Amino acid sequence: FVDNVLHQACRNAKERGSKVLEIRDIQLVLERVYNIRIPGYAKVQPNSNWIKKMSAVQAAKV
Amino acid sequence: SPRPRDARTLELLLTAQGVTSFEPRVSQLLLDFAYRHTAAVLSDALHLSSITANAVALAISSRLGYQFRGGGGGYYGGGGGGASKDWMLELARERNKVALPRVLPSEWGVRLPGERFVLSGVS
Amino acid sequence: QMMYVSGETGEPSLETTGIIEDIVRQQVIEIGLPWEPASFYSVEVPERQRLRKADERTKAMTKEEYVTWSEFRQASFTYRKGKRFREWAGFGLVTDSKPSDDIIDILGFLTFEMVQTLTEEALKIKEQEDLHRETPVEPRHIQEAFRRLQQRPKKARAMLNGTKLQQRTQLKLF
Amino acid sequence: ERRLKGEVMQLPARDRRRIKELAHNDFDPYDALANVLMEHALKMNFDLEIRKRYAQPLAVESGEFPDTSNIESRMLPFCYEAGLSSGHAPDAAQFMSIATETFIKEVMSAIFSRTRSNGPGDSGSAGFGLGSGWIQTHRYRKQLAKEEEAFQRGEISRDKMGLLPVEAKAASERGPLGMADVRLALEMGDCGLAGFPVIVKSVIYGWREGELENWEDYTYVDPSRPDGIAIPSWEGAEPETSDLLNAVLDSCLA
Amino acid sequence: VDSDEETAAVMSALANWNPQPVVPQPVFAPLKRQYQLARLHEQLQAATNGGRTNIFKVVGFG
Amino acid sequence: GYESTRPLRYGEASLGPGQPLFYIDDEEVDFEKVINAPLPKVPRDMTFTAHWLAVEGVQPSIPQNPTTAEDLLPKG
Amino acid sequence: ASLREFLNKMDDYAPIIPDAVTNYYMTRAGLPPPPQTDIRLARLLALATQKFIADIAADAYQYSRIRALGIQRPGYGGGGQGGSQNRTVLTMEDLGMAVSEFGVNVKRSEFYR
Amino acid sequence: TFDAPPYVITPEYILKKFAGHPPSLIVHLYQNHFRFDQQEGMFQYKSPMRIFIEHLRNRTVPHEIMEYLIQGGVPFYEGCLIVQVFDHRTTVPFSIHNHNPYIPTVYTVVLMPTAQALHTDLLLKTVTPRDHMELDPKNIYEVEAKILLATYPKLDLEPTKNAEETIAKLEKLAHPEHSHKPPEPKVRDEALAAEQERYMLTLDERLSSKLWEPRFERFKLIENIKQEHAEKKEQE
Repeated sequence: FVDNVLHQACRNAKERGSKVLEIRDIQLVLERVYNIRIPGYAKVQPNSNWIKKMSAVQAAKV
Repeated sequence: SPRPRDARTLELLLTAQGVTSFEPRVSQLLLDFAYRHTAAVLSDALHLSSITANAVALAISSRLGYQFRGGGGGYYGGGGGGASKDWMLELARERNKVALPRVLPSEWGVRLPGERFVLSGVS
Repeated sequence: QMMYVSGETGEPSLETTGIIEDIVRQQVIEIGLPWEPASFYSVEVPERQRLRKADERTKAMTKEEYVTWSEFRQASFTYRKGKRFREWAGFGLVTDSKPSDDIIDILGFLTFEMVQTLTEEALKIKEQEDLHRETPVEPRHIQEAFRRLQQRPKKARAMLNGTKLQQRTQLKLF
Repeated sequence: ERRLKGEVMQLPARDRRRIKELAHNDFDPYDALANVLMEHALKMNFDLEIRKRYAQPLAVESGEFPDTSNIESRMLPFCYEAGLSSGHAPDAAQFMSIATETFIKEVMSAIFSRTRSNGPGDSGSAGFGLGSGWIQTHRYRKQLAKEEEAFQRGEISRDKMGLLPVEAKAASERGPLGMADVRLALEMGDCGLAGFPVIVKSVIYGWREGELENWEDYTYVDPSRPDGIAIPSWEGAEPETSDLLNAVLDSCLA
Repeated sequence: VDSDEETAAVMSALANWNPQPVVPQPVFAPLKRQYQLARLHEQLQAATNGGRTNIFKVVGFG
Repeated sequence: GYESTRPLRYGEASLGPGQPLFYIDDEEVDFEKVINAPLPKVPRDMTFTAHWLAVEGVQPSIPQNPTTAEDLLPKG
Repeated sequence: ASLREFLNKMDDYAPIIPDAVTNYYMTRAGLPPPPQTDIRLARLLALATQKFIADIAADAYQYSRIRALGIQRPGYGGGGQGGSQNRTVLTMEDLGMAVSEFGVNVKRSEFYR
Repeated sequence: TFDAPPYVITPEYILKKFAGHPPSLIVHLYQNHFRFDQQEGMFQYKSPMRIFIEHLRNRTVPHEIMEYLIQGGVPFYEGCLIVQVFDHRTTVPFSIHNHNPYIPTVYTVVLMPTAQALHTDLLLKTVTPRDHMELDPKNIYEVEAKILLATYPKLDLEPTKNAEETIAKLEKLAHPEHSHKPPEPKVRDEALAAEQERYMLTLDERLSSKLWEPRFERFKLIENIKQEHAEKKEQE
C-alpha cells in the first residue's frame, strides 16, 4: 500500500508543476483510487455543441 | 434501414476475423463500452490538471493498476493476470520438488482426499 | 458546550475542536412530501440508552451543575449568527445568494446532532481503550468514530458480490 | 460473397478511405519490449540519495508495522525519482501512517464480518457501535437480552473488560484467523485488494489449510454409504564427503 | 470506382488490423524479490568495481 | 439491458447537409400492454436419434442424409 | 423473530414470482429445484428478490417526483415523444439515478453519428 | 553433434569424465565470512551473497548471478559447475592502559543445471548486442526447441496395458531431485547492567543506535578519479 500510493502521488505532484510533495496529492490518490477519507487537514456542464445535437435529435423525434 | 457508422465497421471487422454470425446487439454494446471508457478516462485526467497529454497518460497508467490485465500478449506481455514469469518459475520449483504419491494397485481409482476436503453431510 | 452536554466534562484541546469543526464544515458543504401515495392521483382533496443515561446523569447532577447544563444546552451555530455562518459555510461559493431562513434553521438543527453523535461514539472508544491499558477525548478517538460513521449498509454493495470490483461512492452524510 | 460487396459499398467514401489507410501502418516491431526487457535482465547527485531506498528492512522482514519514521525514510527517494527537488511537506508522514492504519483496519473488518457471529451487544462501551456488526442466532439473542435486563436490574456484573457472561462465553470460543477464512472471504468479493493481485494469487495458489500436517488422510468411494464416501475410523570428492560438507555449510548458514 | 477492388482492399486492410498501446502493460511480482535483487546488484557492483575486476578468475589447476 | 428480444431500430436526424445523426428508436407504452401480453411459445425438450451416415464407405440415400443435389473427392 | 417460525409461515408470504422462473435461475446458479430442495427455501429466496426490486422502485419514484437550467443529464439517452397526459413515466434518467446508489452504472450515448 | 547427458547426473560421472581440468570455482570459508580465490575483499554470511552459499547447499547452478559468470569466462562442464571449497573454520579493548611497542580442509562438489538457468540464458541473449542483438525474440521458441533436442535425445515412448505397469514405470523413472518430502508448517541480573549501559549511552549519535560491512566505496571512487585525472594529464 505505501509503496504504491507514494509512487502515484509523486508523479501527480510533478504533473501540475510542483517541486514538493503535499498532502493534497496524497488525498486525491487516496480518495479516487481507494475510497479513503481522512478528516482534519483542511463541476462539469455541457457546452453549446452538445445542446445543439440534443435539440436536433429531439426535433427529429417528434 | 438506418444504421450508424462504426457499427458497420465493427461488424465488418468481426467478419474479417472469421466470425460467421453474430447477434444484432453486439455493436451497440461495444459502442456504449467505448463511451463509458472515454468518459471515465477523461474525467480522471481532468482532476490531475487545459488538459495535456501527460495528464492523459498518467490517468491511463493509474487505471491500469486494477483492470484490463488481459489481452493476447506474448513474451513478457501482461496477459492472463499479469504475473511475472520468474515468480511462476520459482513457485513451480517449490511445488515439483516433492515425490509423487505412492499408490497401491488395490487403491488405484478408488481412494479419495481426507474428510476435511470432501462433501460429506451436506444435505 | 455541545461536547459538555453530550457527557464530555473534561477540557478538550485545540486539535480536537479543530477536527470536529472540520468535519462539520465538510458535511455542511456537501449537503406532505412529493412522493406520498396521494401523489398517485391528479386531484387533491383537503383532508377533513441515550435518554436513560441522560436521565440518570441529570438525577446525579446537583443544582449548579444542572443550571450549567441547562444553559449550555442552547448552543447553536446559526442562532443570531446568520452572517457569520454564511461566511463560514461559503454560501455564495456553492449556492445563489441569501437562502431563506428556514434553510438556516434546518442546518442549525442538523449540526448539533452531528456533534452529539460524534462525541457519544468517541467517548465509548476512549473508555474501551482505557479498560485494556489496566482525561478528555483525543483526536485519534475522533478519527476512529469518523471511520465508523462512514461505513455503509451491505445492501449498497450486494451487486458486486462474486466479483473483484472496488466500491467507489460519495461522502456519507451522517 | 455478393453481400459483402453491398455491405462495403454502403459505407461512405470517407470511411472506406480511412479503413484503407490502415495498410500504411509499419507493422509491429514491438521494440518497446526492450525497456521492459532491460527492466528484467553545481549539481546534486540524486542517484546517491535514491539508492537509499533499499537500505531499510521491509515490514515483512522486520516483523514491525510501518510507522511515521519508516514512511519518512521511504518518502525522499520517491520524491527525488519524480523530480521533486524540494522534498515533502513536514506533515506528510503522519498523514500517510494514519491512512495506512485505516486501510488495514478496513481490510481486516471486511474479512472478519463474513466469517464470525455472536459478537458483544450494544449494552455499553463494547461492540461495533454505529458501524457494521455480525449476525446473531436465536439462542444467543435470547440469553443476551435476558442478561442485559438482569444487569439493568443490578443482579449481574461484567468482567474486567466489560463483557457479560454470555458475551464472554461466546468470545472465549473464537479462535485465531486462518487461511481458510481468507480464502472463503475472497470468494465473496475483492475485500479491498483489487489493486494487489499478487497477494490474491499467493493466497489462491498455496497449500490448503491443514493439508501438509495430514499428508496421509484419505477417504474411499463407497456407493452403499449415505454420501457415497467411506470415512476410515580431486581432493575430498563429493560422494564421500557430502555429509561433512553439509554440516559445515549448515554451521555457516546458522 | 470498381466495387470488387474496393471490397478486396477493405477486407484485406481489416484482416491485418493490429492496434498499438499508448502505455505498456504492467507485470507484477512480490516486493521482497525486487529489494533482494537490488541489494545483490549493489553488492556485486561494489565488489567488481563496476566490471573492472574479475574476482571469479582461477589461476592454476585447483 | 442488452439481452432484450425486441428488434433493434435506428432513427436518423440531420445536423445539415451530409451530417447525419443516429438514435435508438424507443416509445412510451402503457403497463396494461406489457402485463397483459401473451407469453412466447415453449420449445420441445431435448432428445436424440440415430441413423447410418455411411456403410462400408458409401452413404445411403435415406431421408436422414443430405441429398446429392446439395468438392469431397481429390482430383489432383 | 425466529427463523423456524418464519419458514413455517411461508404459506402466507409467497411472492408474485412464478415457480418456473425460480427453478430456472436456481439451476443456472447451481441449486437443484424444489423437488430435491425444500420449497420453503426457494420461496424465501424469491421473496428476498422481490424485496430488493421493490426497494429499487420506491427509489427512482422518489427521484422522478423531486424532479417535478432544466436540461437533462448527459449519458441517459432514451425515449420518444415523451408520453402523454400528466402521467409518471419510468425513464432511463430516474432508474440510473436510483441504481447508482446500489453500485450500478447504466450510462449510454444519446446519438451515434 | 554433441554427447547428451545421462538421465540422472551424478557427481561421480562428472568428476570422473572431467578429470585433469581446472575447477570452475574456488571458495574459501572463514569463521564469519567467505571469499573467492582471486578476490581482494570479503563477503559476510549475512549479506545478500548469502544466496550463493544456499546454492552450494542444494547443488544448484546460481542463475541469479549468471551474467557475472559469463563476463568472467567461468567454464561449464555439460552445464554443471565444479566448485572447490577450502575450510579454515576448524584484552581490555579501547583502554588507554594497554601496552604496545609503538604506543584447511578441501572439498570438491558439482552444481547441476535447472530450468531457470536456461530461461536466464535465453533472456540474457535477447538483450546482448552482437540484427542488433545476438538473438531475435521472435526466433526464441525455435532456438529453445533445438536445445531441447540436444538435451533429451531419447525418451521412453513404449505404452503400458494396465495400471500396474504404469505404477511400475513411475517407480522406475524416479529422479532424486524430485523425491523430497513435503515441507514443514510455518511456525512463530543482567537487566540492571543493561539498563546502566543504556543510561550511560544517552545522547550518543552513533553508538546509541546500535544498542557492519565495510565496502571502501569512497577509496575506490578516489582511485578511479585519480586514474582518470592522470590519464587526462598524460594526453597533454
